[PDB]
Amino acid sequence: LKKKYYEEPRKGIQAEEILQTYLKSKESMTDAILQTDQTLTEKEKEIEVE
Amino acid sequence: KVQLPTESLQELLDLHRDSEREAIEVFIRSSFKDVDHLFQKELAAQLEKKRDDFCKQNQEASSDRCSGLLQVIFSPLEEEVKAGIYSKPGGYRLFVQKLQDLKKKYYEEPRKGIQAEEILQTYLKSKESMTDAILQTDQTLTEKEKEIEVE
Repeated sequence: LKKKYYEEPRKGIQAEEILQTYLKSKESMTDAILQTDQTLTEKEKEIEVE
Repeated sequence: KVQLPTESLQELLDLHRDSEREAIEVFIRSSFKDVDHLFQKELAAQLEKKRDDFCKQNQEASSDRCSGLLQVIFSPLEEEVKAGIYSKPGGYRLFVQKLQDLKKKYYEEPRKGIQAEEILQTYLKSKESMTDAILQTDQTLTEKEKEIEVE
């Protein structure tokens, strides 16, 4: 989706700054998905070990 | 008389109206034979343009101050999420309680100005995905603990 955003024309001078501000706003969502993945992966590993 | 951000739009408008009236009185005392009131219309247009500038600058100053304040107040909570403090059974409930306590703290802070609610709502909406990720992690861990206890 970042690659798709780069391909779009007529973004103007704030293209990078707005994208970086947006990506930074989604770091918490990324981290929450990571914690959920790790917790589920550990639970699957325990289920397989059991 | 104007110090930004102003708490209400109304206080800023009243200060503008008083200063505008005094400026019109200064003009009336130093003008004569204003054909078609052309100079008076020019003055009114200049005063309207200044009203719009100062209202915009107040919106910006209020937004920036509130955005910085939310970063200060909720920066520990964001770091606590990154460190996985809420990644445990019942951790979502603790995150929601801490989020409510920090909103209460943000409300107590003075000199937020007219964008206080709008900036806070925009910030809270940006953290819904983080809230949901913590909830999914809590549910998954709580189910795993329940299976471990059942086993």
